[PDB]
Order: sequence, then C-alpha cells, then structure tokens
Amino acid sequence: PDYKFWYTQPVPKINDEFNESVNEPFISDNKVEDVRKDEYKLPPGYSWYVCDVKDEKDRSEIYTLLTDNYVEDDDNIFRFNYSAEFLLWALTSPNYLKTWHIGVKYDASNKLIGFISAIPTDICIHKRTIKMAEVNFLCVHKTLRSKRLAPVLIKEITRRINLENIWQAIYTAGVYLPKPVSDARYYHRSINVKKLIEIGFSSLNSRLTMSRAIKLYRVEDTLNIKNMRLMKKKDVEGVHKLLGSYLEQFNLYAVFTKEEIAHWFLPIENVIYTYVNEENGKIKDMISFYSLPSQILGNDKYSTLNAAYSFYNVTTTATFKQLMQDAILLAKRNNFDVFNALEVMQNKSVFEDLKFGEGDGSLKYYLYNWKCASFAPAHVGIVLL
Ligand SMILES: CCCCCCCCCCCCCC(=O)SCCNC(=O)CCNC(=O)[C@H](O)C(C)(C)COP(=O)(O)OP(=O)(O)OC[C@H]1O[C@@H](n2cnc3c(N)ncnc32)[C@H](O)[C@@H]1OP(=O)(O)O
Ligand SMILES: Cc1nn(C)c(C)c1CCOc1c(-c2ccc3c(c2)c(CN(C)C)nn3C)ccc(F)c1F
Ligand SMILES: [Cl-]
Repeated sequence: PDYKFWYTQPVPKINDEFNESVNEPFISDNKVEDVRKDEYKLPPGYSWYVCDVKDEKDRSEIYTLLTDNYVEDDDNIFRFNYSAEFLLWALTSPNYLKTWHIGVKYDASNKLIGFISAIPTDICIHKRTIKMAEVNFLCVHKTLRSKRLAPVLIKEITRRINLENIWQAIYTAGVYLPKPVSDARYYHRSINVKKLIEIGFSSLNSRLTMSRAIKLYRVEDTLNIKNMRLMKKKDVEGVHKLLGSYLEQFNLYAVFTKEEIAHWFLPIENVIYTYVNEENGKIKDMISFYSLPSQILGNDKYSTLNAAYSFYNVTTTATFKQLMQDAILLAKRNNFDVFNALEVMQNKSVFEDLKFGEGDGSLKYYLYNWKCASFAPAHVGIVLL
C-alpha cells in the first residue's frame, strides 16, 4: 500500500507503465567515484559479516539461517531447504564477488541473523544487453521480522554492486512490489502422488480415489528421445549454441558465456541435472532441472518434499510436449516427488496435456533502475534459483 522504502528507489511506481519505445535506466551517467564507501549503519549489537561461501563453516552458517528462516508457502506448511552444496553452486558462478555475499551477525552470540547475495550476469532486456547483479537469498531471522532490516540489507548490497560500476539488477519475489516487469504463476506435476496426498500438497475427491490418482500420474519409463544422457564437459560448446540461440527470442534472458554454461549446467548430484541429445556431434536437445527440497513442517512421517524445478529446456528433434514429458521422466528416475515449473518460455503450452496442476501463487520478475514495457510471462526467458 504505502511502499515507504521502495518509493525512494529507482523503480516504477505502482501505476507507472511504459510503452515499448522506452528501455533505459531511471538514473543514468552514474559515477563509481561518488558511491558511498562507508557501510550502512546497523542497529546497535549487529555487525556486517563477509561470508566466504567456499569455506565449509561459513557456508554452513548460511545453510542454517535459510533452513530455519527462509521462504515458506502461503500456508506455512513447507519451507525451502536449499542444501549447502546447492548454495555453493548458486553463489560461485563465473566472476562472482565474495563481497556480494553479505551477512549480518548478532554480536553477543556471534550468530548470523541476516543474509543477502548477488551474482553478476549479462541480462538482455528488450534486446538491450546490460551488466547486472542477480539478487537472491534475502533472509532475516524470524525473530527479527518487521524491524526494517531488509531495506538496510538491500541498500548495502546496492552500494557494493555500484562500487563495481554496475547500476542495474534483476530479482524475483513472491510478494508484490513496485513494479513487476512480468508475473509467472507456478504449476506442479505430481510424481509420487501418495506422498503428496499424505503431506497435504495434493488432494483427492470422490471421483479421484487414491488408486485413480496413482494411475492418472503414472508414467511410462521410456524416453521419447532415446539418447538423452547426462551432460559432460565435451557438450559445453553445443549447449552454449543450442540454448543461446533459443533464448534470443525472449524479452528477458541471461546472455551466457561458455564459462557460465559449464557452471550452470554441468551436473552435480542433488543440485543440478542436465541431459542432452547429441546427434552427429551436435547437441540438438537439452533438459535441465535443479533440486530444491522443502522441509515439511510438523509432519511426523515425512521431513522433506523432494522437488525438481524446471530450469532450461530446448528441443529441435521432438515436440516441446515430448521433451517436457522426458523431463518429468528423468526427474522421476532421480527419485523426485514433484516436478515444478513456471509459466515462462514455452512451458504453459504443455501444462494441461502433461497433467500439471496450478499452484497457489506467482513469482514476480523485477528490474532495479530500469524502465521498460512489461510483458506476459511466456516472453520471460530466465529462471532464478
Ligand atoms: C544496482 C544494484 C541493486 C541491487 C538491489 C536490487 C533490489 C533487491 C531487492 C531484494 C530482492 C530479494 C530477492 C529474494 O531473495 S526473494 C526471497 C525473499 N526471502 C524470503 O521471503 C524469506 C522469508 N522472509 C524474510 O526473510 C523477510 O520477510 C524478508 C527479509 C524478505 C523481509 O524482511 P521483513 O519482513 O522483516 O521486512 P522489513 O521490515 O525488514 O522490511 C520491509 C520492507 O522490505 C520490503 N520487502 C519485503 N520482502 C521483500 C522482498 N522479498 N524483496 C524486496 N523487498 C521486500 C517491504 O515491501 C518493505 O518495503 P516497503 O513496502 O515499506 O517499501
Ligand atoms: C513447493 C514449495 N515449497 N515452498 C516453500 C514454496 C514457496 C513452494 C512453491 C514453489 O513455487 C515455485 C517457485 C517459487 C515460488 C515462490 C518463491 C520462489 C520460488 C523463491 C525462490 N527464488 C526464485 C527467489 N522465492 N519465492 C518467494 C518457483 C518455480 C516453481 F516452479 C515453483 F513451483
Ligand atoms: Cl539511506
């Protein structure tokens, strides 16, 4: 309603809208020399802490903070449980900066109570490519909510990003803020349907008995693209071409270098899965999904929902439906309970046929210090972790 913090920031007002001829910063001609060199003031008893995510102990402190205090679903039934190895992968992409991994400690206990992170990436927005920061993993301890700590974290990481002569950022949130460039509902494809029913993720009715639900979501254990196999280092050049060509159609996407392709797609158990179809030495199809479990709050039988999240998928030798059918199958083969996807890129066109259910909310895409026309989520070509 009031947006007292966000209306001090270079972002659109709630009722602002720009036509497609507008694609530029709110504030231009920024000078690194004029950026503040002092850290933002914290309340007494709290201090900034630079986290070394490559140090197991520092990384474990971040892991604990998020496990206990990060995103929950709208009904406080699930809480994200990013693994420590996932956080390593998500935060140490090519040319990342340690000083963009910012913690807040409570001095008396020496314990982390706040975190925010960014990584650098080239972002193409309406065909214009801008060096940006991708902001993620903003988290304040549950006991310290609504004390205006989040604006301090946001202003401090803004300052540190500006020190590197970067003046734009991309971020996503479930909360509505000024002002989304796009808004994407999420959908869920049941794989282990008995577990999903028992934990309250899915439901039954008189027409859909347990046995009927299990049969509805049963899948054939045979791939439409028979040679889909785990990506290897030799495939980096081919994935770079296949995905890079595909993404140029969208209004918002990351312009991956080959080093970034290797980092974001080479498979890591329980973190990132990429499968490729190689034909005549060329990569002609790819499937990828990442592992993001949710802790199941207060369930005595199951502690974790094992969820695969659709990442980037491209096909040239099958239909997109056939490709995403294989994606579901590959997630099932890797013991995931549910396959989750946003209505971005071509995804929505397969949701009905492949038996996805609509979820309870949406993920909003935002840019910082950029004015441009908004667009439908099918024009979004980027997925943030
Ligand atoms: C050039 C470089 C620029 C770099 C920066 C680019 C921007 C990056 C922006 C960050 C991108 C994050 C990407 C992700 O990580 S999205 C993941 C967000 N994390 C969670 O949801 C975890 C669980 N919740 C929490 O930890 C806290 O509730 C957080 C920390 C989220 C808010 O803490 P708290 O609830 O204790 O609130 P407060 O009293 O301190 O602060 C209230 C103010 O903060 C605004 N708020 C609330 N939630 C969010 C949110 N998710 N993005 C942006 N702003 C948010 C809110 O509208 C209000 O402002 P205004 O309404 O009064 O104006
Ligand atoms: C399961 C589950 N367990 N928990 C704890 C939730 C919230 C869910 C729903 C997940 O919804 C998503 C999200 C999705 C939706 C909201 C999100 C997120 C992802 C993120 C993480 N990144 C993108 C910032 N933050 N927020 C607020 C992104 C892509 C999807 F395909 C989803 F199904
Ligand atoms: Cl200020």
